[PDB]
Amino acid sequence: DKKKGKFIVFEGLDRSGKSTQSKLLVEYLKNNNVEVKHLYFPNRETGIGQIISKYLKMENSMSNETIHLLFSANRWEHMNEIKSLLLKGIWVVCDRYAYSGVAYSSGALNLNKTWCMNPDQGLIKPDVVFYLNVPPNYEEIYEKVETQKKIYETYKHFAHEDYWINIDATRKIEDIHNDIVKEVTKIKVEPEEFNFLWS
Ligand SMILES: Cc1cn([C@@H]2C[C@H](O)[C@@H](CNC(=O)Nc3ccc([N+](=O)[O-])cc3)O2)c(=O)[nH]c1=O
Repeated sequence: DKKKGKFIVFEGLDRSGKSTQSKLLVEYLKNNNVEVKHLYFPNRETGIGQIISKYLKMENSMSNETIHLLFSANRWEHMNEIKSLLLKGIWVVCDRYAYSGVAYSSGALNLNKTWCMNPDQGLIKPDVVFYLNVPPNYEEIYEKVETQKKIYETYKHFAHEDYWINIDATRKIEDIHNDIVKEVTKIKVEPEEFNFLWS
């Protein structure tokens, strides 16, 4: 059966204003009587995300491949829920997804892009990705401007795709929000078949 709700993902560097923009969009949709669930990745839904939290805080040392696969497993454990919501007509707004998986691991950990993409192959594909673009310039494992710049580069792997909407996120919060709302209004309203990464 068809996907009735719409699925919006935010991407961007650590300091790009995703939680503010994703929150404002959720508010906006609820105010237009759209039913909507706000999700983010990584999260601590299960023991998998608890391990990810220790990694981010540098409490444990993990191999590149080990952590990369936990980040993907954290998404797969939400596919039943995301499929169910979208089937019912409930929208999903999600802060980070598989594109973070690929950009952070290939950029910061120098893992091969294709190897990074494989485990997320088959995830539900969003309707659109808003990339909050903030050039990095002058607590957590990847917080260090040179590492941010490496990840800024690997994020360009997706820059040419039809679903990828670049948003200049150096602008005023209100103007970024208005730009995002303008784009969301363009989304097709009718139900559609589910698509999957990396189609
Ligand atoms: C979903 C996903 C995310 N990531 C990285 C590591 C971490 O989970 C995230 C980057 N960290 C942040 O964006 N940190 C952050 C800290 C403070 C704020 N803030 O609002 O002040 C916002 C973001 O993105 C990653 O490496 N692989 C993944 O699959």
